[PDB]
Amino acid sequence: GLVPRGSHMSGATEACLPAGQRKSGMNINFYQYSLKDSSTYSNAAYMAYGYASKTKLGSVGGQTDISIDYNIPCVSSSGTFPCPQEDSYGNWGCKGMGACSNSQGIAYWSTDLFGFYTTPTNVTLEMTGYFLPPQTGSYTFSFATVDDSAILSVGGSIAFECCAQEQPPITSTNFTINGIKPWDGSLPDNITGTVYMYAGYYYPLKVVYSNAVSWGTLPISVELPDGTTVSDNFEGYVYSFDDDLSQSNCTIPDPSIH
Ligand SMILES: [Cl-]
Ligand SMILES: [Cl-]
Ligand SMILES: [Gd]
Ligand SMILES: [Gd]
Ligand SMILES: [Gd]
Ligand SMILES: [Gd]
Ligand SMILES: [Gd]
Ligand SMILES: [Gd]
Ligand SMILES: [Gd]
Ligand SMILES: [Gd]
Ligand SMILES: [Gd]
Ligand SMILES: [Gd]
Ligand SMILES: [Gd]
Repeated sequence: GLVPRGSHMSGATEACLPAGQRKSGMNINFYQYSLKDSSTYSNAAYMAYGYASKTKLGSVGGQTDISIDYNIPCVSSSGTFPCPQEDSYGNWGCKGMGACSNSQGIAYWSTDLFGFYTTPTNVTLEMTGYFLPPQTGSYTFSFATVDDSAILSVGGSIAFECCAQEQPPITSTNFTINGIKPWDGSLPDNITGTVYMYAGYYYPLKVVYSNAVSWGTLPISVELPDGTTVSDNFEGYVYSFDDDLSQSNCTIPDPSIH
């Protein structure tokens, strides 16, 4: 065969070749989410697009460092310091700080999430951008843990539409990683999803993340085809492009034959 046959029954993930000015990093949009609401974020429709029906709080662009690790304050005898969740104890104190005088169950304001001043105790955020694979092959994305609820989607018409990064969210619930908080209360660590990607094509990437109370955590990694792992800092891998809905050739439905 002069040419490759193509992935079977058009199984290839859709990718993009945006012709505009590339910008390092992902865009982060922040949306309202109610303190102690442990039900809203348990719905697939909400995590895919419904989040954007709530008040938009703000945004920051150009973010390459994308893992979430938010610790609430312990108001202690020696001042106010963030408590690592594993160091919290009793009712309650923080190891090396003694007893904390403040409630675990109120809203707290902080710039910890990408420098945006908001309430990381209770918020939903949407990260959008394009993932640029340097190598052709299988990529395994993972969340080490999820506190409270999250999804990761990769691909044109799954994350968002090519050359349309800034548009309202699409409705696809075909998540690459489903880390939605179960109604039943369950859910395990190191949750994963794999995508076969072709080098030099730009793959739409969406992460939606929500927290209702206190600590928030979402450590994001990808394992490359060469078996190495990139964690937290995706510099060199993730990019944004301004919308160009007029770029006719932007969508590549099958990179395996393009
Ligand atoms: Cl603090
Ligand atoms: Cl202590
Ligand atoms: Gd980080
Ligand atoms: Gd950092
Ligand atoms: Gd942090
Ligand atoms: Gd931070
Ligand atoms: Gd920090
Ligand atoms: Gd940080
Ligand atoms: Gd589409
Ligand atoms: Gd939480
Ligand atoms: Gd491996
Ligand atoms: Gd860090
Ligand atoms: Gd724009």
